[PDB]
Amino acid sequence: HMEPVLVVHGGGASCISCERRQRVRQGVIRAASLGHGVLRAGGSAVDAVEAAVAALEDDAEFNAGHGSVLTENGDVEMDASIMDGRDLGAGAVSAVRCIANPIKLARLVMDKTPHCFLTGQGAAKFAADMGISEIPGEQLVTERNRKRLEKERQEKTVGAVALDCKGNVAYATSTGGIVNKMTGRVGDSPCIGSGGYADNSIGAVSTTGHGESILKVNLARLALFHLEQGGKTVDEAADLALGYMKSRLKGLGGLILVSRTGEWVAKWTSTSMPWAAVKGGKVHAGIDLNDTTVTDLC
Amino acid sequence: HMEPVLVVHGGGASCISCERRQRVRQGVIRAASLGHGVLRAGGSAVDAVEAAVAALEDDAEFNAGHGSVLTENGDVEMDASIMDGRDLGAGAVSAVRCIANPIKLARLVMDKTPHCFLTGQGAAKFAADMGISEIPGEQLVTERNRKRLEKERQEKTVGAVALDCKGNVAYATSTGGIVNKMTGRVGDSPCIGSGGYADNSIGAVSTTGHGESILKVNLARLALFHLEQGGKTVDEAADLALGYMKSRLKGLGGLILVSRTGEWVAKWTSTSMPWAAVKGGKVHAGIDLNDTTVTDLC
Ligand SMILES: N[C@@H](CC(=O)O)C(=O)O
Ligand SMILES: N[C@@H](CC(=O)O)C(=O)O
Ligand code: NA
Ligand code: NA
Repeated sequence: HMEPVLVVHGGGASCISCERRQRVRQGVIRAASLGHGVLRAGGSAVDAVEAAVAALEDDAEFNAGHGSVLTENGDVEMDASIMDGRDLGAGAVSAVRCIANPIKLARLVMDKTPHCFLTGQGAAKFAADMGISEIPGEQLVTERNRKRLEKERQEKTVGAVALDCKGNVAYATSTGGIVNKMTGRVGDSPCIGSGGYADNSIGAVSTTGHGESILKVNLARLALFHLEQGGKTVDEAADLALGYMKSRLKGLGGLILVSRTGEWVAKWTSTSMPWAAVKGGKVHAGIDLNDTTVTDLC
Repeated sequence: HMEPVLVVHGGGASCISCERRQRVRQGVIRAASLGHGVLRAGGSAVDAVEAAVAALEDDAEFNAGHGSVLTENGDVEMDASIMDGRDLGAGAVSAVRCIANPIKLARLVMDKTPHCFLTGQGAAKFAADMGISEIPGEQLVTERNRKRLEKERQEKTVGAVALDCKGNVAYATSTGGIVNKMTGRVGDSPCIGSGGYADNSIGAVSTTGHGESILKVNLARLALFHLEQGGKTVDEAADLALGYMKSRLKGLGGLILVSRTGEWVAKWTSTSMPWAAVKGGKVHAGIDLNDTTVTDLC
């Protein structure tokens, strides 16, 4: 009968703008609030992370769902994955077009098919089978992302992790990818062990950053490798994982980690990663390393 | 200069016939000699796994390339992945249709793009960009696989590791999937850490078996985790990884492992798994526990 925890992240970045910045803070707080409210109410770890990531999908400030970056086609292709710590259940979708909430489709892949990963037109056909509508792809496009893709041609992720009241853990990750990706490019976010991992015997991670690197070191399984070795903190394990990515590959990013026991951290190696957690009636939140707030829950 | 090594596997099942069993053994032996002849000539670990995996794709007796199993729609959809132990270079393709050699596409993903993983139509557009030609899909279909699909719709993989002369390690895995899979179903094969892993600091692995289980435990990455911990032979590291997958998930499968020092093992918890290894002047081969033969290299 354990003390619930939920942690969310809003994606490793560089400098965040002005008006944009209070609102990003506001977003993670509201998604992690919601996911925690799911847990207080007695719902599962899996329920909480889906809810949190689904709100950060619908939120246009974040690169997942609505708000997703564009491919070299000026097109939205999204990846996402969810896992259950109890029995290792998993669900994931890659290169999905015209679906407002991939994390939901992914959880449907988990509960309703004997598989863990569907891609492209097959995940589209499945969305229909599940009774999910496609939306016009223009709906997911914000004008800021057209200018990002214009620039990236001219010149030169959200997640949550939860411990529920019965002690189960789970993670969820959802992305638009990296701006100007080739068509049908798949990052780490739909990939079990890279975009996140969940196992009740250790804990749960959700990662963000340069996807190819995350893939190559199995970043999420790696934080947990370090944590399952006996005498390390979640905070240490996070940094060793992320250290190995930076130093081995020049790969920056971040993750969020919650342990079997309720411990949690949000670490990043890139310039910033908006995050928030909820535990024991307080809500924590930050973007840079030096704006951490605490505040009594609502 | 290290003594080069090369192992291949032909995937594990419930049973194999007797007319096509001598022919299965011949197949893994030939792909192994082919790949190992590349290493003897000064080709890279990566050259040799592409070459052996590509031969096995072309050998119609194996569920990869020509001879790939059928999805629910009686169609062929293929996955493959390849990895460079030296810099963690990786390349992958999922849900690939009408291409003769999915492993060679995956390698062109590694060397020719800034990405690691392409899927579906994106993989296809990348193939046309590379000069590769679609084939009609009927010619990857065997009659054996038309009848499996029906046997399953009524009632109810290949890979390689190398250590080259300069001591680089690598793997390649290619499959047609599992019979009667959902369109767009992605298995462990194109997934780094699950279908295989290669890291010069440890060794390289290629897996086969229950795809969903393989991904949930990150089976290749795990084999290698035990091995990097110390106190373990390659034999033990693979018993534990596979023993865990089976104890935690009832998932059965196999792997081929080669450590950075030249020691290799082939290991399965399925009834059988075809494999061959070449090292020095001798060729090892087998399917079941009591049928390992060691013969002078030709
Ligand atoms: N991991 C994401 C990008 C990010 O984390 O911001 C991807 O490569 O698909
Ligand atoms: N691992 C393969 C199946 C096998 O190896 O037999 C897949 O599920 O895609
Ligand atoms: Na969003
Ligand atoms: Na074949």
